[PDB]
Amino acid sequence: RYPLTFGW
Amino acid sequence: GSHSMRYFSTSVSRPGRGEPRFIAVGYVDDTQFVRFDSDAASQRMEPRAPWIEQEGPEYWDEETGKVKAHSQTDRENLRIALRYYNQSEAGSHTLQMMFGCDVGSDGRFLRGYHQYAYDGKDYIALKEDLRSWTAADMAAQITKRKWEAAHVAEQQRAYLEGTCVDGLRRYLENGKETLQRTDPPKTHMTHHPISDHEATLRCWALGFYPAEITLTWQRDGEDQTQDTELVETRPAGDGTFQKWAAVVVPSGEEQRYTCHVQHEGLPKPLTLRW
Amino acid sequence: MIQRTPKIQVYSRHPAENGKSNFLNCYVSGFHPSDIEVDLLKNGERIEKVEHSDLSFSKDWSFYLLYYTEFTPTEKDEYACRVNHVTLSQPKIVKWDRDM
Repeated sequence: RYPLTFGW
Repeated sequence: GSHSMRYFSTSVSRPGRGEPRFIAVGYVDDTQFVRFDSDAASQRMEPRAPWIEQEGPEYWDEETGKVKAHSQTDRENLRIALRYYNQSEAGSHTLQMMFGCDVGSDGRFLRGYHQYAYDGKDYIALKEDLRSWTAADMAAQITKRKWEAAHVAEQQRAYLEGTCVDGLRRYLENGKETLQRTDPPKTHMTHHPISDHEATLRCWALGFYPAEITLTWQRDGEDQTQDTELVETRPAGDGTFQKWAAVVVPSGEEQRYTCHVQHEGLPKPLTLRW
Repeated sequence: MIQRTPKIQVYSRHPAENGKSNFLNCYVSGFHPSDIEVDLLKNGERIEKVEHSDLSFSKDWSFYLLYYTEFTPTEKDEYACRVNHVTLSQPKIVKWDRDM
């Protein structure tokens, strides 16, 4: 189940 | 035994030639089961294994959203890292991400992973405790602060420990006949004269799963050190793997040599002689 | 930025048997960056029905790819793998040693 991701 | 789940995404910038190309692949153990290519026309997370096909429209929507959402953030991360490093917009850069969780024999949590690389080198990673980040450099430290102030950690930790292992448990059950099968290696030896006083012996291991395997050559029961040549374990292309070790042998001495293969799928480790 | 040159393996899926249809593979791995040019050759000729695995990479961030096509070996039919990459001054042609 694909992860959530965040801006750098 | 233990199992894993992993996601691998890679964005590459194509400056002057359009927008970056985002590619993401999903694996349970050594078995891919999903993909998302931004240069594809589906614009959706697609199945790459049989046992994931049985997932409903709800699942495919959710997963499609999260990968598509990622691809977008990444494309803006490539921009941010150009600013961070004062780099030229003329050069092409890569932004990799791996994410996943290891579990034990009965499906308990062992370890969680979420980490990044800019241009092939470590960028930012989540420490084993899923509580803190490690920054590779000064740039990555700006993003370490941002994720600290944002409290990204406590979100990743909850996901990894719960959703991620829960998902892995499920996949392992749906893909049971496959993801838990243990195919032993098909083993055999070859013989190649190189120059009348020397002949290569080559030990083979074929069609096995998982990929973890050990091939050991021996001269009178004495391990050889790199007079032998291993090749990197390679994918057969059908779910199974292959590998071979070789030794150069003084003609007439072939029989002093033994090959030793260890693999999960074996009852006892095999030994081969020419 | 920092570049790795790919390792190359050309081989068949199953133990080659002339007349018996099989699969030829070219495995490129441990390279970086990911832009790569790989061709399967049937007698010096680019094959047109060649597929590949989805871009993936290893623990050290290095990429790997499987290129493959169905084929029936014969006594005379020769097969090679041609690979180009930034790290290569010129295309590298790896011959399929049917019995390596």
